[PDB]
Amino acid sequence: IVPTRELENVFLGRCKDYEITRYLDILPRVRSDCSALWKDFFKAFSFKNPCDLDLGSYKDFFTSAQQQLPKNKVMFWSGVYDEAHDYANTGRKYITLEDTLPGYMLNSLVWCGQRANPGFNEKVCPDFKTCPVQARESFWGMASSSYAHSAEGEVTYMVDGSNPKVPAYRPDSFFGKYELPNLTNKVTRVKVIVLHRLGEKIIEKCGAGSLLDLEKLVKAKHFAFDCVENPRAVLFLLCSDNPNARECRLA
Amino acid sequence: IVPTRELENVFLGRCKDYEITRYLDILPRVRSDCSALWKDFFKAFSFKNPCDLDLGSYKDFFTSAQQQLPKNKVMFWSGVYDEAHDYANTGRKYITLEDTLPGYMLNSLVWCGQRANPGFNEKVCPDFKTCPVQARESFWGMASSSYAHSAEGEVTYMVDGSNPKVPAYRPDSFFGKYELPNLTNKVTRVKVIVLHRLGEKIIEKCGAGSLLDLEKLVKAKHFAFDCVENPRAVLFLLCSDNPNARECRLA
Ligand SMILES: Nc1ncnc2c1ncn2[C@@H]1O[C@H](COP(=O)(O)OP(=O)(O)OC[C@H]2OC[C@H](F)[C@@H]2O)[C@@H](O)[C@H]1O
Ligand SMILES: Nc1ncnc2c1ncn2[C@@H]1O[C@H](COP(=O)(O)OP(=O)(O)OC[C@H]2OC[C@H](F)[C@@H]2O)[C@@H](O)[C@H]1O
Repeated sequence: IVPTRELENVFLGRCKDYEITRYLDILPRVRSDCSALWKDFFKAFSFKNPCDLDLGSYKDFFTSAQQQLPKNKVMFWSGVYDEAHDYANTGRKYITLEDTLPGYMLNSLVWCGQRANPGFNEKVCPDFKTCPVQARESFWGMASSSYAHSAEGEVTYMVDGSNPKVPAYRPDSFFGKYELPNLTNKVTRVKVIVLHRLGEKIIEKCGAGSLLDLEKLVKAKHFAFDCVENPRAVLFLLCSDNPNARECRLA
Repeated sequence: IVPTRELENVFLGRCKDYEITRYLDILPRVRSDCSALWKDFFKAFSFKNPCDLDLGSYKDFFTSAQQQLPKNKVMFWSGVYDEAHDYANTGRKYITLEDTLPGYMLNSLVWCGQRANPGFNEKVCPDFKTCPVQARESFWGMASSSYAHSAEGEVTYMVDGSNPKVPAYRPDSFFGKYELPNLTNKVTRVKVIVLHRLGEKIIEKCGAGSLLDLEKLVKAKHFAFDCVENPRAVLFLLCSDNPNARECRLA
């Protein structure tokens, strides 16, 4: 598994591009400059083994890179990357973690530390499914925590209700692991959206299975709660890509 | 009207980002590296009056930055930015000019030359509707040329059929000015999509008004031709944002 080339340069460019042109009316600017940000990013992991990370290792970075988030516009998701991001619409409808400075810079990149100069490895990185969990999930876990923690108002969660193997809510998804338990008293409610892929067997439903569990969980947190399956706005997205599925017929 | 801060740095960062992470399986990489590209970009307009540009001013730069384009996947649009780009889905379904390197680096930026050091203006740029047409359209017109020119196979064109003021096809839209007339013999056909916004009065149709004109024009070019109005795929898109409009009712 191959590390991202010229990591430092890509990091600093994405960062500059963002600072100056992206989500301008949508997210506030961060306060550290780019080489400030990088410094902290690099320190987290450099000069150690790949597997020598825990959940505190990028604490400082996410401290500098955190942005306050628009009221009611935070979204979360599980097993629906494409559809959740299509529906969120680059910040226009909702904010996803991928829209925030740190999510945007780091999205899709592969890196790791090595003890020998230059402190990081340009040939290879280990699966990470070979590392302890706290390493494996050092970065994106802390990312999700910082994210979830700075959410205010209403939040929305999109899930996949068409999976026999993976339930809609699972307490060891990133959502259940780092996102849900980190929400603060500033959050008032959790709107849930259950995606039911077209053509494919329906598995989870509001008020049953895991979603019954999540419901209870959320209520305990002193949050409101609602849940809907394939609301029209979402339904049409799906259909857009599959306009013949039996679910898409016109009046 | 305010020029983009730190132009150079944004350009170079957007450029590195693309070079290394964007459209990897969709567009080929460019050959010039980034400060090569920037040199040609800068040369084109620096140390001259904003108003001192013609159509050849960024010829070199688009020579360097041009990429060969997927067969049949090239799209054009007029007056439907949002909808066309949604439908194109970041290159997955079609390629828009905005997905190419040059389009991507420069998208949305504001800059202009000045004669006194440092060559360009960091306070203000005149409202280009004060310049001769060839200046006003120096950059994006050339950009559309080089793009249109590099198209092969089938091409698609999306138009707005719901506008009393602006007809669906106009010979002075960038499409009719730089794109259409620059299509080469490698192109075989033009698929046209007429958007009919929901709730709003229908104006143009296939085989009438400017679309009759465009049709004939396209036939003279020895290209095939078809045209549809709100195909389902597109229809659901619109509907996604406006799920109550009469047009959107379910069986
Ligand atoms: N740091 C990360 N952030 C987002 N996605 C990630 C991250 N790391 C890996 N992934 C992908 O997510 C899958 C892991 O499970 P999943 O995506 O099916 O659902 P989870 O609740 O587990 O994570 C997504 C939530 O956490 C934060 C977001 F804002 C969502 O609300 C893997 O296959 C990866 O493609
Ligand atoms: N949201 C936006 N973001 C950035 N620029 C925009 C936006 N909306 C309009 N514009 C600009 O407003 C001017 C008038 O656009 P038009 O829509 O009248 O169609 P044209 O055929 O003249 O030009 C679009 C075609 O040319 C090159 C492509 F391949 C299309 O097939 C355009 O140059 C747009 O860049």
